[PDB]
Amino acid sequence: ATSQPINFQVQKDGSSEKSHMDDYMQHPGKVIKQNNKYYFQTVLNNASFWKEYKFYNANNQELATTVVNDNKKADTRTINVAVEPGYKSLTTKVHIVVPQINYNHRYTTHLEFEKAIPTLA
Repeated sequence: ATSQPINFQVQKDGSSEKSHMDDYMQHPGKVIKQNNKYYFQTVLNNASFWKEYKFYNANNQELATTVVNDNKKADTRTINVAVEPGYKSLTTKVHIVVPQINYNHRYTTHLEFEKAIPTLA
């Protein structure tokens, strides 16, 4: 596999304002290529809060996600999101539930990469 870091920012639906969700993913992320498949690998923090997450490309196709590291002690989850070179953003739809703080909401957010997913190797 070949990999490199990638900067990204989660923005509110319909605005350039940073979404609160930006704080709940680790920065930077990573692009990895293995056997002709590319992934955006990202770490969800406070993983227990994330009841659902779905990622879509700019053609509104849902992208496969795979959990690769579930760190229960740290309450983080590392996932690989299937991408292709040239993707500039992902629509990221979440359902966040935190019963202890009376919180249960769905959000659509716009995850903007600093540059398009690169070709690697």
